[PDB]
Amino acid sequence: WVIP
Amino acid sequence: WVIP
Amino acid sequence: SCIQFTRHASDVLLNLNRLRSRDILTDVVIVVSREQFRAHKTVLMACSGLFYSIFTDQLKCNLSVINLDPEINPEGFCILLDFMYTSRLNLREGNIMAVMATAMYLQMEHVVDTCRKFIKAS
Amino acid sequence: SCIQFTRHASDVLLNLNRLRSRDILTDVVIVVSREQFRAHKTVLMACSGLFYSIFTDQLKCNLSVINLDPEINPEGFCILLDFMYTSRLNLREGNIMAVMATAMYLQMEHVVDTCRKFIKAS
Ligand SMILES: O=C1Cc2cc(Nc3cc(Cl)ncc3Cl)ccc2N1
Ligand SMILES: O=C1Cc2cc(Nc3cc(Cl)ncc3Cl)ccc2N1
Ligand SMILES: [Cl-]
Ligand SMILES: [Cl-]
Repeated sequence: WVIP
Repeated sequence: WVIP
Repeated sequence: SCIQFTRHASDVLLNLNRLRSRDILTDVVIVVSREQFRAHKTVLMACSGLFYSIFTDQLKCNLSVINLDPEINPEGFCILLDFMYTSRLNLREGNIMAVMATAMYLQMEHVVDTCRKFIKAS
Repeated sequence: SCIQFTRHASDVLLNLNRLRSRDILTDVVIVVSREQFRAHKTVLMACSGLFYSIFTDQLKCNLSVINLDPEINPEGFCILLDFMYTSRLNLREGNIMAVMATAMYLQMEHVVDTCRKFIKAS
């Protein structure tokens, strides 16, 4: 999971 | 396009 | 010896989401309490262990309406349906419990994992 | 303020390809000369300007069989259908001309672009  |  | 187009999967999902927003080729309504959500059975199956099981069933595969368990919160479902079609999860303090419970019911293991991580941190 | 799961789109496409290999929820047969290819209309639309146009048509959207132009080569189509469901293109010296012609007909602009680049290099 990432910060888009 | 890439070499997978 | 194939070549690969890096953005292909993302572009496919983006177009499937555009078809969903315009209600094109949607073939099922998911009922969550008083709320109705139109979707593509194949996308639901590709994202959820629960929908995978439902739509591979020789009788349920032909249903145009699926009613979820009355404990399922419509907002939690909506957030998860958006994630299915975009890869983006609107996880907030006020919705995390309903999102985790809905993801556990829908069998969306990666969403369950991030919810457990975010809850543990707080 | 969403979070994003990097592998989600790829995982969705992988599961859609698994449904295709097992002939699950396929809703159309594409006929190319004597050859038949089963697929999901939504995936075809998401990948091809031609299928997008066909399945948004109020009459054609309901057809279970679509016959392609007799000039279309079944192998070129097969390579492109595999690319639609995997992001991988089996581009070879012996098939590049048939793949480019089929991609131009199907309106798959990124495949057309790489074919033009590979031809120019040789
Ligand atoms: O967390 C999850 C997400 C998920 C998706 C699917 N859907 C498929 C799985 C296979 Cl192997 N082939 C085809 C499909 Cl559509 C099943 C279980 C789960 N669990
Ligand atoms: O090279 C290409 C690939 C492609 C895909 C689609 N399919 C869509 C486009 C839009 Cl805007 N919304 C929804 C869909 Cl399914 C149309 C044209 C082209 N050209
Ligand atoms: Cl997931
Ligand atoms: Cl393309």
